[PDB]
Amino acid sequence: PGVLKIVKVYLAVKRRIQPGDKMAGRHGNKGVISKINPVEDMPYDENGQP
Amino acid sequence: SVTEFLKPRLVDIEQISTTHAKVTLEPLERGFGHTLGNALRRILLSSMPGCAVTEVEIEGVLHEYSTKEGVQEDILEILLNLKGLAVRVAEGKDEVFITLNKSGSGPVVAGDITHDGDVEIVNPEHVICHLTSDNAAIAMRIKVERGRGYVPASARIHERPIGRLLVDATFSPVDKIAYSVEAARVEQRTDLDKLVIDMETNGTLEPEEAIRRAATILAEQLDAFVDLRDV
Amino acid sequence: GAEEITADIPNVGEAALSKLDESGIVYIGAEVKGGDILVGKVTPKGETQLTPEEKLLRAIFGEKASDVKDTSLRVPNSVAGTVIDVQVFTRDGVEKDKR
Repeated sequence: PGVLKIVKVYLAVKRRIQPGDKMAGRHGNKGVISKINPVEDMPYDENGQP
Repeated sequence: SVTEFLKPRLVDIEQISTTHAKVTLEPLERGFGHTLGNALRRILLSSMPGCAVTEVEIEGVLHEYSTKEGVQEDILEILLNLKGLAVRVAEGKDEVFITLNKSGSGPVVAGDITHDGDVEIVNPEHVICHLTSDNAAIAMRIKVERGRGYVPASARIHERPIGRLLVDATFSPVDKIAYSVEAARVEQRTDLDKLVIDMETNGTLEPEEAIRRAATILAEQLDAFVDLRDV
Repeated sequence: GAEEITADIPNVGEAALSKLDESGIVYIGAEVKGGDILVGKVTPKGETQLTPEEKLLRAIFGEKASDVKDTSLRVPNSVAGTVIDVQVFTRDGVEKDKR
């Protein structure tokens, strides 16, 4: 009672992963992302795969 | 001598596959192999120019989070597949437009894209979509832009009609870089080294051109080191 | 009075109405950011006893006050997305808008 019209809007947001987001495995090893490192700065193997 | 070094030169470009290659630099002093290898690996993996899909327009589609009749994959999946499209744009052009009009049943691949001759598709077998009905038709207009680095849709500066779907662009064509320093069989000297750089790319950027561009960038910054004056 | 959903929002220009339709509801597929109007709604308001300097401003610059205030649905701050669906629910006996 008392309402004449209702308008409902659905908004879709694509949320990317950023520092501060909480990431975890399946063994209780939770964590918070501290840095999004550049590719060239991360450890890599002999074949070159970082 | 102990003052004049040996200038490295390009030796052999081995092209194992369309997306994989090896570049040999020889000769190199003791310790210069790793220095140049790490500098070139860091430059190649960071700032190589390349062409990527930026915006798409599909008929009958208003937003990414929607479907289309006769199309097995959602529009978001089609955009994610378009991100993995390798295209080479002829020099002098920054923005180009290509068209994908296909009707029938089967896999819509990158070989059905019509181009004006200034754009060459590297992977014609890339599966873009699947059409599951005989009456299904797809009509897309794709914008390809030249850039450097990674520019997401949000970072783009802001009229835009409803229907223009912005796509995150990874302009860098280099995927994996490895390098090894081995012994070099020189005529007289035996303390010389050879640098082998293995480059896995999308096929857009040639190995020799990539090496010269990385060397050029390093040379430009080392020039500001060479002068070394207060500004 | 009766609160109305309409595009004739006072004190708002044209750029903010670019994404609104004739009824006053944004289209499907519109990219909106924080502060953008989604549903244009006007609310009847009572008389305001405006301060002396305010009536100076009104006398000099014109701009007579309207009978409706802007109480419109705006996108929350730091939220930017795509409108994917709009549902309109109307009470029985009320004129169903175009949308």
